[PDB]
Amino acid sequence: MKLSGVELRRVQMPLVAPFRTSFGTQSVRELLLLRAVTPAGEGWGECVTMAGPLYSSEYNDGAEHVLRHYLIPALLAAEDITAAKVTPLLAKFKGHRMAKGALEMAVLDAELRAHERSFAAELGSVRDSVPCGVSVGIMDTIPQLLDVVGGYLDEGYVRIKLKIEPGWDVEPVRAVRERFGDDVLLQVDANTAYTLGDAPQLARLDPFGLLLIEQPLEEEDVLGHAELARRIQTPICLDESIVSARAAADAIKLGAVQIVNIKPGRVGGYLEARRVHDVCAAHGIPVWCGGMIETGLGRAANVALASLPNFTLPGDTSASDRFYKTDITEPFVLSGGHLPVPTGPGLGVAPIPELLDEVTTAKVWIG
Amino acid sequence: MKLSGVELRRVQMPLVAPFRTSFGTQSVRELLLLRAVTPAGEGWGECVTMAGPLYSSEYNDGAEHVLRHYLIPALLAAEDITAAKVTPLLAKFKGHRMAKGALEMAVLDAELRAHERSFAAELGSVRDSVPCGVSVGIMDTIPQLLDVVGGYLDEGYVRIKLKIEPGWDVEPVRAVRERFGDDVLLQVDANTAYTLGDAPQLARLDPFGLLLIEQPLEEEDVLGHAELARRIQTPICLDESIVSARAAADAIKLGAVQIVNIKPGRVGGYLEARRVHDVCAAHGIPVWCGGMIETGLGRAANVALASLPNFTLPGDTSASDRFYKTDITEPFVLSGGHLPVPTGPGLGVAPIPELLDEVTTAKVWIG
Amino acid sequence: MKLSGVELRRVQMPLVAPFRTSFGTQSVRELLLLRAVTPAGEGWGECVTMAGPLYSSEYNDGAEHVLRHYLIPALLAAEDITAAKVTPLLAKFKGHRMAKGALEMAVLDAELRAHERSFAAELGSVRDSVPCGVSVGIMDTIPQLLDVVGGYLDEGYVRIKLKIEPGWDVEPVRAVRERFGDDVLLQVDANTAYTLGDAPQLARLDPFGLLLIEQPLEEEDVLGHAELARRIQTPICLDESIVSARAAADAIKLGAVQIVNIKPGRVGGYLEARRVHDVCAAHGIPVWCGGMIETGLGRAANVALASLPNFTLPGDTSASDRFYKTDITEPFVLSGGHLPVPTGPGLGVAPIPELLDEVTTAKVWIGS
Amino acid sequence: MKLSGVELRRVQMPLVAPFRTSFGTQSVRELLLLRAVTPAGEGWGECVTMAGPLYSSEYNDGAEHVLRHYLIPALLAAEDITAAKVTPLLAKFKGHRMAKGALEMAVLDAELRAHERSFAAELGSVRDSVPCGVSVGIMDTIPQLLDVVGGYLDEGYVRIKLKIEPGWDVEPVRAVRERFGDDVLLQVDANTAYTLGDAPQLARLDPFGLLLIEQPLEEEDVLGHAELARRIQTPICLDESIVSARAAADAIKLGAVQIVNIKPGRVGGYLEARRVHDVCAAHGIPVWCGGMIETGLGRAANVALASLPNFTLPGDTSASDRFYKTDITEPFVLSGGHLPVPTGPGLGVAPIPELLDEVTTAKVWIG
Ligand SMILES: O=C(O)CCC(=O)N[C@@H](C(=O)O)c1ccccc1
Ligand SMILES: O=C(O)CCC(=O)N[C@@H](C(=O)O)c1ccccc1
Ligand SMILES: O=C(O)CCC(=O)N[C@@H](C(=O)O)c1ccccc1
Ligand SMILES: O=C(O)CCC(=O)N[C@@H](C(=O)O)c1ccccc1
Ligand SMILES: O=C(O)CCC(=O)N[C@@H](C(=O)O)c1ccccc1
Ligand SMILES: O=C(O)CCC(=O)N[C@@H](C(=O)O)c1ccccc1
Repeated sequence: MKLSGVELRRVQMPLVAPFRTSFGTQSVRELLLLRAVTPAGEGWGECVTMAGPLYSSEYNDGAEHVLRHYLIPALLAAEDITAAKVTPLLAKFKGHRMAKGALEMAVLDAELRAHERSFAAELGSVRDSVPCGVSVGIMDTIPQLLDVVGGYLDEGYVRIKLKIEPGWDVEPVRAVRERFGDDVLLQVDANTAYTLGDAPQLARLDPFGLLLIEQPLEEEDVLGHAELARRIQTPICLDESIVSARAAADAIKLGAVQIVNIKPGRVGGYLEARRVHDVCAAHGIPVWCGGMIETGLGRAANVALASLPNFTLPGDTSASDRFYKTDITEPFVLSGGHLPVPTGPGLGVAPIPELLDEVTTAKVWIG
Repeated sequence: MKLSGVELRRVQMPLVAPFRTSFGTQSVRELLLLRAVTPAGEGWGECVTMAGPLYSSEYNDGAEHVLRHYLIPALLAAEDITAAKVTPLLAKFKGHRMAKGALEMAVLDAELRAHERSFAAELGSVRDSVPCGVSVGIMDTIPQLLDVVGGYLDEGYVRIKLKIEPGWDVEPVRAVRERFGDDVLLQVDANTAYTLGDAPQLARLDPFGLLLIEQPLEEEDVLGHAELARRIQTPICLDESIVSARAAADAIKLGAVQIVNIKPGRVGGYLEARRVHDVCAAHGIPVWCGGMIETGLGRAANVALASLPNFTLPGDTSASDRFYKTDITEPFVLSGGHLPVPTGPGLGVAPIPELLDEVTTAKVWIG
Repeated sequence: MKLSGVELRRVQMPLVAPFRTSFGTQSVRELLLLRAVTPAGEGWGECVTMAGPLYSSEYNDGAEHVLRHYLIPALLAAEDITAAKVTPLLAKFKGHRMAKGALEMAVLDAELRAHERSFAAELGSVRDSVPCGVSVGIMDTIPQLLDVVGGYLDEGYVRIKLKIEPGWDVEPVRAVRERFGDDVLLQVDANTAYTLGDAPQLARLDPFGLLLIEQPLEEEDVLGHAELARRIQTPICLDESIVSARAAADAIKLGAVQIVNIKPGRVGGYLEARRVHDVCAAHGIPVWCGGMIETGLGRAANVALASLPNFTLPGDTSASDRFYKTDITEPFVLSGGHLPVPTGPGLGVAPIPELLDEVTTAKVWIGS
Repeated sequence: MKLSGVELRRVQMPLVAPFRTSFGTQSVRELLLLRAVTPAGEGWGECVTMAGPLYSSEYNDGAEHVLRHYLIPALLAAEDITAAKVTPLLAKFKGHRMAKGALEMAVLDAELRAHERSFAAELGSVRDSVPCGVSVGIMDTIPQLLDVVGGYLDEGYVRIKLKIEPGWDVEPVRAVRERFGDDVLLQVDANTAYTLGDAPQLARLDPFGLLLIEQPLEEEDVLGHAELARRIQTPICLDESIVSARAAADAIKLGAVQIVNIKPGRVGGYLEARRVHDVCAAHGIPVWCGGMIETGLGRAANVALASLPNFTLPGDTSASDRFYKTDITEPFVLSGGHLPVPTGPGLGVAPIPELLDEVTTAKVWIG
């Protein structure tokens, strides 16, 4: 293809209900969407950054600026463009994985739509639906939590993931296990809230049989997780630390992880995400798909990715309505705790202009 | 996709000159070809087995049999078929990687052709041509060899690989280094010729400065290799032992390999091959594409594969004329020592029937 | 004590000569400076980012935005501020080490001035002057390289570092060793230009007796460096990878590094920089001070830093004029191949108003 | 600054109640104080030695002697003295850390006061008050023990530390736990009283959930600690062994310690103490401030030190009265289980002459 230009768009989508992690509470979702334009057709990409750099150093304004000033321009300069070529084309620019992932996604959507191929096909999907878990936030009360959990449980959600923080760990856990039982698929997510010195507190979770504890320590603390792994029973799962397939291999070699959460944007794109998957598989490390409160746009692509062979645990691929009353694309609906893998070319989804325009705050053309 | 049937051909190409390995001399290459027939169109597969079981336990007739009786039927019995799904579908059958790979290859070719996608595209190529080296055999003499080598050098080949075996090691090497120089990309191939106890002998080449020594010991002797890596200077490269991406991870993790030779059929297909590439890449292990003296069909796929990012060493992607007087597809022509990546859909190449029929020794339709 | 605000200023300074590294060629320096205002007085910080994210993910516009919209506001919202408290106060924001380091730098300078203490004193200096090396970029020709190097050597620089990259490694090294001898302190810097697959080429540098080879591989590839180290004789030195004292400890443990290049901005500030020095020291790992073509402001803080006990190798603390014809503060002049550690309060230096104003491209006041 | 001279003063302070450890019983505290004099003003240093070489090889008379004849003389001989320079200036003298630490302290107090800077600012304090534990000696009776423990807990101490010794370990612990509950922060200290062979005995404490076991083995036995760590669940904490930042690094590397007690004099100074803290922090090793029964002078410096970021466990920084009915400075008074970090320049405290005079035994001036 020849890249004609990219339309960058800001979107704000209110949450159905505040979402609280160890890094804060969220009531609305500010996101960056990209529309790639080829003489041929368009492709959509979604950025996973939030407003401020709270999960990672990347943020909405930042991603926009880099895409705008550096990444888009570099691609426009390239004679012939391929989703695979994006990487090499943007290599001179250090970091900015989410931004890069979003652009590559857009490019890929367009490229595939053109070959009349689905994300699923390109990625190597082996199934037509995927089991979905849900990410439950930090509550104000336990009872509050319990209703919530129970709720999702009825919706048909397959696995329950609890955001934890110091002062919101063992109890909430103890509570769900007690009330909900021992056969619920249960795991926690610290979003880097702890330190090695908190091992004992976390060891206190040993007894509840969680599938895993996600990113207990800071992003950069790989060896620390390996140490931690040696002090707790709960399996370590890394998210933030997994910025690439190499990052994955290193962590695995170091004993710092047993399960990996794959978030495509975090790693710089769905192509790299695929690499992550294969690398983990090759080491006997199960993976699962992480979520960044995406629109049906990222949701679609993620569902496709989650259908890969090593995605052996339910991922954070909930239905549209878990967050949004109204999605910009046709909604994702939970059918028996699963989601259907899209069938059209590219993402298999596209925004409903009407809806999109309704949530668009800014727009800019880059050619 | 829906598999209509497979047609199996036996073909017999007459080698320009006999090619002597650590397992036996070669005058005519007997190959097994596959024509997968679908709704839409067809695809071609190429088996890398040989007449009999000397590089591996797989051979032309066993391959035919397994395919005919186990593999093909399994796919035929499927509803939707994708090259990715091939693996899962055949998983109950233990081993037979070359056979599976060939089958997968035929399917993929047909799938890509249907999406108007090239192999290269699908595989994530980023380069348009690839540097080619040549595999030099066991000579009966020195000058003989020194001549050939010198010969290949002339035509544009960028790297020289030298078949070795007890009694054909250090000397031959000594001679070429001597005669042709030191700034020549040179490396050897023992085809399991040695043993740990042979270490001291293989230590003998330290001096020369070879890019690597390939498969010095048995397929199964990984530890031996790592040990061996310990007792020599020349970087270990594995071929035979690398039967999969997991195999690679393991060998790497054990320090048994520094560079990996990728042979798509040996690992079960281009898809697994791509993963081997990705695995190696995540561990900083350079890869190069291994050759099985194929037609323009395996050659085209190899070339595409060889154009991936981590193929940082020239492959056994020698021109059509290196082995074959008359290929059954447009031939491959060196040019600046490179081979151009095929731009057409699927393999981007197809057999010229007369040519093909001239060589066919048998066929079978399987429906 | 309590932050009054911070002035963000953009500055553009022409290099006396274009500087080329594996990531490109620079003919001008675009910097971000900070003037922090406190009741006790003002302090100056210098950010080490460049125009685009080529050495790292951080860049001028990015740093300015984050400072402006997150970091400054956060310090302004505090009741009390100390350079030390800067880190915890800004910890909720991931990364942006360069930006944070510049901000902590400005606070620390104001703070130190208020106590009439110099950065050197604060950091634990033990020496009054420091041996200086020079960082030489990639040339068009060798002869060209040979001259430049010859000139520096003449100026009295104690060590030569050569920027390298694929296609500009062994030769240039050979050439210089050839021409200037084996007694000269010589080292190279790839700025991540290589990969593990390149070991053999790198192993070719073995014979030159280099002090070290700096950041051959990518920033995130620590294990590869440990592996590389096993493959080559030249000592590995890391720059880009060392983003903190913990990063240094980890690389050290993993045997990925033998010598550490310390860059205050890269690690998030002078305070963290001291910690890295200390951690290295505790592990028997020598350190040296890196440079980012700073104005006299960062140069001064660097000189102070580089006077610390474990900085046992000449650093990238060249005289002002190696890059700038006209520096914005009193210039740093080499004497006997050394630079004197500054003696006044804070940085011990300050910009000359007219000089600064002349290179200033933009300025903004960030107050509550 | 230039050092004019130093006044070395012997002081003896009676304890509110005798203090028994594995190396003995303390009824009266014999200290050494330093009053540094510089052209500008003075600074006070406190040495942690005791009368005899029972905790370490250093003792009051030895300290005074080395200071008089070697240390002080070396500082007087320098033209420019800075706290930082004390080290390099005293480097030729092997050992004598506590004595060097005392001198550094006095110099640093003068130096900081000159700049009107507190020890806390200099050290890098992040907090204004610190949570306090208390060290409880060996009792004759368990009941005597519970009484004492309940008293301290009643005063608001945040943590209980018990001196243990063969014949006084499990029982004492079992009892406090029984009596006071599982929620109390409880740890123990052997002051090197056991041997590797005593492992089964120590393992007997595992059930009790102690925070740590402090210095179970002899000072020089690092490897032994590493081994012991293997046989017991209680986390190992080192005191005696940690004579410096490098020692901490080494011990950490050898797996001999999980938590480090930092004692400024032990390591040769508050400056070195800061380095230890930093080294530990970089390795994820929590630290806490150790106590030596100091006067308000050392108490003051310790409280400032303990307010550093990686002091994430309560230290042996009890209220003045825990030992002394009448301290020589303004007293430290426990508040909400905490002590406030001093705000003045240097120590932020000074001796009350009148008081100081009463407890002074000897005094000399070194000029
Ligand atoms: O289900 C989802 O899409 C969100 C699940 C989730 O926990 N996402 C968290 C995360 O830290 O992983 C998140 C959301 C948005 C932005 C950053 C982080
Ligand atoms: O096919 C080529 O271009 C080179 C041939 C080659 O060296 N491969 C050899 C091998 O043993 O690796 C081979 C050829 C044919 C069959 C088996 C093996
Ligand atoms: O801060 C401002 O008010 C203007 C500067 C600004 O917007 N910086 C932007 C930009 O869009 O130009 C930016 C740069 C880098 C990162 C994020 C945003
Ligand atoms: O400042 C100096 O004296 C030499 C500067 C130097 O070599 N720094 C390079 C580097 O990669 O280390 C640099 C300068 C500016 C910005 C980034 C990097
Ligand atoms: O032993 C004696 O009583 C006479 C010598 C003596 O006091 N030794 C002193 C000293 O003060 O000179 C001393 C030396 C070494 C250690 C402690 C004290
Ligand atoms: O709280 C305090 O100040 C004393 C705590 C303590 O146990 N100190 C002991 C020790 O073994 O650490 C001690 C006191 C005085 C002298 C030596 C050792």
